[PDB]
Amino acid sequence: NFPYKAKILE
Amino acid sequence: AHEQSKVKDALPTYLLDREQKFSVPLPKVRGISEEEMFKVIKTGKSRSKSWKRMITKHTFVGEGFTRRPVKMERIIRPSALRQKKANVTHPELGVTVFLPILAVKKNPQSPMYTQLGVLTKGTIIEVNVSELGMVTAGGKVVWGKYAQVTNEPDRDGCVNAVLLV
Amino acid sequence: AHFKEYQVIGRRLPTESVPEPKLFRMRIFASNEVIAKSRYWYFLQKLHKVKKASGEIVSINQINEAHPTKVKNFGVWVRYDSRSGTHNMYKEIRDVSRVAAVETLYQDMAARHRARFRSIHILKVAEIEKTADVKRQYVKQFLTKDLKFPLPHRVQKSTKTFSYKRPSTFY
Amino acid sequence: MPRSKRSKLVTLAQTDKKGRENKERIFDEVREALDTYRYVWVLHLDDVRTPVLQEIRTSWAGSKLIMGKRKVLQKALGEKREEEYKENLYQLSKLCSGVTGLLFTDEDVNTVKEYFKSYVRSDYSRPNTKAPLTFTIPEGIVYSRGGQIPAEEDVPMIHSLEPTMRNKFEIPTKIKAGKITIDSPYLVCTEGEKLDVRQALILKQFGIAASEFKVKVSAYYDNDSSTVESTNIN
Amino acid sequence: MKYIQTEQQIEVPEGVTVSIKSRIVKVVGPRGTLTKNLKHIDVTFTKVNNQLIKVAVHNGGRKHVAALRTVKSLVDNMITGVTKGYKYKMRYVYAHFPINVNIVEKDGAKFIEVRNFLGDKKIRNVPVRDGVTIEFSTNVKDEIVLSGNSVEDVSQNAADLQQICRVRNKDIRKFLDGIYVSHKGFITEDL
RNA sequence: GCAGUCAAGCGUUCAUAGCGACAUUGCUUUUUGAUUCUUCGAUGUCGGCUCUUCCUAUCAUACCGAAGCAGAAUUCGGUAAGCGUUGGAUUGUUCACCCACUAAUAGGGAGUGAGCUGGGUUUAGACCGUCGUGAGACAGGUUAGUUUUACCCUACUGAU
RNA sequence: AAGCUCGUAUCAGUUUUAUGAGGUAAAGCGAAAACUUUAAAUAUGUAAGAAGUCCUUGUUUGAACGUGGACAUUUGAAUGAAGAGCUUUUAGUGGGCCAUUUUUGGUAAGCAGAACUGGCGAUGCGGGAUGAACCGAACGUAGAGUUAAGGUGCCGGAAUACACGCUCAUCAGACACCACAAAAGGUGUUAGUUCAUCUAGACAGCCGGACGGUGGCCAUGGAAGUCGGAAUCCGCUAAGGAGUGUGUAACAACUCACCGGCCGAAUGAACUA
Repeated sequence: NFPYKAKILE
Repeated sequence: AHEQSKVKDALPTYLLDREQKFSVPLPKVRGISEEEMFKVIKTGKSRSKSWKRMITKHTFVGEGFTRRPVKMERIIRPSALRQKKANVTHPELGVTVFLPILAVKKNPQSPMYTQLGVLTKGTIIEVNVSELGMVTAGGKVVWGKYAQVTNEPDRDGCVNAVLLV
Repeated sequence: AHFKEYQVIGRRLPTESVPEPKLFRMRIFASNEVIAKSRYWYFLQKLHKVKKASGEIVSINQINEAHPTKVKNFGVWVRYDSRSGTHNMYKEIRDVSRVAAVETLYQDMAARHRARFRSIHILKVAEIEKTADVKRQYVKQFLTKDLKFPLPHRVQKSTKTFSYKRPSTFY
Repeated sequence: MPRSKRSKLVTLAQTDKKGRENKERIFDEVREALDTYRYVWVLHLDDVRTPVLQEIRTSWAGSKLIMGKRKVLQKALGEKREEEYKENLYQLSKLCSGVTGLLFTDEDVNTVKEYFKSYVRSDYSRPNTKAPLTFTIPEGIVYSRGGQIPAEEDVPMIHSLEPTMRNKFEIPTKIKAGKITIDSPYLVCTEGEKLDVRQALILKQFGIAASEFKVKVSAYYDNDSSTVESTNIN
Repeated sequence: MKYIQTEQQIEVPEGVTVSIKSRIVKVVGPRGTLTKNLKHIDVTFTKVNNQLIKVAVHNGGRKHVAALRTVKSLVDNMITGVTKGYKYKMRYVYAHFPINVNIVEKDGAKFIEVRNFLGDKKIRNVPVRDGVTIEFSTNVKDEIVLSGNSVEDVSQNAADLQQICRVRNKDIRKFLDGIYVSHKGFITEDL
C-alpha cells in the first residue's frame, strides 16, 4: 500500500 | 484431511495386516543426600537413642529375605516399598514388558546402596529377559539381561527401566 | 522541545592509500544535533562495520520545510523492534510539515504499540504528491469536497470554582 | 471488521469455484463460435429446466448454444462498437437484457425461428406470472398431489414436510395423528392473480405444472449481411 | 476509526407525520399515533424535504453507528405500524384437556384468561398491553389474533402468552400442548 | 510413570541440527460381572463434651437446560449458604465401617493443648519377655500414679 | 599513639604507549572470500630514566665481572597529591547478614561450591502509606536561595496543565508485570503484515438450476447420495459433487458446493501489535 513502491526499485 | 483427500514394510504375507561407545542412557543422576534415605525411627518408652534407621525408598530385598530379628534390626526396608518386578522396556522393536527383577548390580552414589538394593533413578538391575525372546548366537538362548531404572521409585510405585541391548 | 530534522555526513577518518573516502548522508529527526549525530552513528554501525571512533561528522545542518504553511499528506515507513523481531510498518498522516508528521507518528506509535523512541526507526518519509494515492480511509474522509463537521460537546472552561450560570454545552 | 465479524461457512463439498479462467474459456469459445458460424442468435430464457436445455441442445447437431454470464457474452460480442469482434456485431449485444442463450448455427434463419415457434414445454408457475388456473385443496385429508388428481390414486403427504406447510407455505395445516389434514378447503390461488413466491412453492410441492414454457428470441446476427436483424417471436 | 460522520435515510410516507424537537419522537397516521423516548441514544434527526429524515452521528464509534442503525430501524418500524399496523396470530393446541382461553374485564384492565391447561385448576391471567387489541380469529378453530400499532407491545404480549403456559416437570417431546405463534403479518393484508 | 509415532508452531541449511501444543501406540494380574476369602512397619499422636462464627469446591430445600425424561424415579450441568446436615454398637485400638430414621445425614477455617475429657509430653512403685558379667534400658506389654483464675485490665450479656 | 633516622620528587583503587591474553569474522588481494592474513569489545598483567643512560677494555672469543671517560636538566607519557618503611608495642575484633558479574556442578521447582566490587554492622535525613537491603544523599548551630528521588484532586506542600492515541471490566487499573500460574481461549475494542476476488459485476441479500448410464459395483423382508465395504468416470454444460446436511421402509421432498436471475463496490481469509 505504499504509494511509491516503484520509485524505490529504481 | 479434506484438503489432502480433495487433491487426491517388507513383511511375510502371514505377518501383514497385523499390529503390535557403551555409554548408559543416564550416565548422570541427582545425588541423594544421606540426610534422607534414612528415617530416624524411634523406639522405647524414652525416645533418646532410637538405635535405628529406615530406608524411605524402594528396594529389591530378594527372594530369600527372611526378615532379620528385630533386636538386630538396624536398617529397615518396609515391604510396601519393596517390588518383585520392574517395567523394563526394550529399545528394539519399541516393545515394553513387565518382568521380575533379579539382582541389583551397580548402584552409583555409595554402592552400599546397591548392597541395600536401592534403585533411585539410574541403578542397573538384572532382569529376566526370557519373555522377550532374545537368543544369542550359538543356540544358547538368553534368559537374563541388564536394565537401568529411569523413573524415580519414590514418586511412583512403578519401576520403569530401559533395557541394555 | 519540538523535533528538528537534521542531515549528517561522514567519511571514516581518511588514512593513507585511500584518498577522499566516499561520503555518506542520512536525514535524521531529533530534538538536537547531538541526538541526530548519535542516531547517525547508530545507523552507520548497523549498515557498516565503522564506529564513531573511526569516523567524524563532515557536516551538520537543519532541514527546514520548504513550505511549512502548506498542508501535505505524509506516508512514512516504520518498523518497531518489539515485542518480537522488527517488521515493516506504514502509516498515513495529514500534517502541515514533515516534522509535525514525524511527531504525530511517534505519538501514535507510543500509544497504539507502546514503542519507545529508541526502538522506532524512520526508514523513509515522502509526501503524497497527488490525490487518490492515499489508501487508508481515515485520511480519505478529510479529502471530501466542502467537508464540514460539528463540535457538539464544547465544554467551556471555567476558571472560577463556582458558576452561577449553569453553563450550557453550546455550540 | 477487525472483530465480531460473522463466521463464514466451512462446508467441505468437493466442488470449488471455477474462477476467472472458466470465464476466459467461455470468452474464447464465444469468439471461436463467432468466427466459425455465420448466423448468430440471442435467445432470452429467464429460466429453463436442465433436461429441457439438454433437449434443446440435442435438437440439432449442426449448431451450438454457448451459454454464459450476460457480461461475458456481451464482452465477447463487444460492449461497444469500437470493441466489437465483427462489424455491426455490437448491435446484437445491445438487445440482450435477460439470460442468454446465444445460439450460433449454420442452419437457415427461417428454420430456427420456426422450430422456436413450434417448441413448447410445461413449466412451473415462475412467480410474477399470472396464475395458470384456480384450484382449492380438499377439505379432507391432504395428499401428495394436493388433490389435483382423484384421491383414490393420491397418497397422503409425508409428515416430515408438515412443518414447512405451517412455516413456509402459510397454509393452516393440522397434522392429524395418521395423516396431515386441514379443517377447511384452503384455496391455493385465484385465477389470473400475480402469484406470491410462497404460492409458487406450494404449487411446486403439489407438482402442478400447468404453466407452459417456450424460449423467446429477439434478434439474429447475419455474418453475410454484416448487420443484425430485429425479428422476434414468442 | 472515529468516522467523521454517519447517517441513514428514513423514508416518510406521505400520510405520516413525525414532529421532532427534542430527542423524544412522536408519529401520527391513519391508524393512530406513537411515541418513543430516544434521549439516551444521542442521535440528531434532520428533515430535508418532509419526505425523508437523515439521522446523523458525527465522530461516532462503530457502536454508535450500530445505535444509529437500530434507531433507523425503530423509526421504520413505528412508521410501518402507524401506516400498516401489525396482526400477530398464535395457535394453541391440547392433547386431552381442551383449552378455554377467554378475555375478561377483571379490574378494568381487560385481563386475558386461560383455564384447564393440561388439566390444571389454576387460572392464569396475562393482562393486555395498552394499544394491542385481542380478538379470536374468525372461522379458524383454536386461534387468537393479537394486533397493535407497535411491534413491541404485541410482541411482548405474545411472549407473555407463550411463556405463561410453559410446561414443567414433563418431557417436551411428548407434551406438545401450549400456545405458539402462528404468524406475524401486517393488518393489511393485503395492502 | 516408562519407551515410542504425526505434527499446529518455533528455530542461521532448515522441521530429519534441536525442540514441540493438541492427539496416539506397548506395560500396571484373566474379555464371558468369571474373581477381588491382600488387610504388609504411618515412630508420629488424634478424638470428643458444651458452644459461637465464616466459606462453596451444593447432600437436601428453591428456580432452570440437557439425558430414550411416555410416567414415577434417576444422572449431569448453571445460580443459589437464607434454613437444615441425626440417635448408637465395635479398643483381642478407631488415621475405620454398619444398621435405622429423616429431604439429607456434603466438604472445610478460627479453633477451644489451663472451659472438661480418653489415647497421650506419664519422672518417683512393680512384674512378665529382650539386651548387657554387672549397673540399667528396650523390639514390647500390664498395673497405679497432686499443675489448684480474674478481686487486676479489656471483650461480651445485663444494670445506674 | 611515642614519636623520630626524611621534606626525601616519591607515590595513585586513574588513563595512555608497547607486548601478550583468550578469537565471535565481517575483509583477502596473497598459496588453492574457501587458508592465512586480519580484526571487534568483555576485562586484564608487566615496563615507562638522574647516583638515569651511553662509551672504552684486563680475564677464561659468545657472556659477566671490574677500572676509566662522557652526556644537565621536555631529565622521559596524561591527571592528582608533601602519605618511607621499618624499630619500640597498645585498646577492640577474627566467620556475619545481604545486591550484580564470573566460572564448576545442578532439577519437578528451589539451588549448591569458590573470587572480586558494595550496604549494614557503626547510619542519621527525604520519598516508595512503615519496614536489614529500594531511589536520592558529604550529619556543627540558623537565615535566604537552588535541587534529587517522589509528586502536583483532598488527607499532602505542588497544574482537576498543555498536545496525540487505547480501556467498560457483575469488584479492570494505578502490583512488585520484561516472574509461577502464561498455552491458548473472547463473534470485547484499536492499529498493522501477508495472501486472494472485483463494473468481461467484490461480500452479503432475494429467486431458479443443481442434469442423464444410475435405482453405479458388494450385505438383503429395504437403502434410490445420505442404516452397512472398494472405486468415485464418462456424456452436456455456466455449473452441478456415484453427493455437504434434514427426512421417509424405501422412494419422494427439502437443502448445499458451484453457477445463472435482481440492487451494487469494495469484499474475504491467516497472523502481528
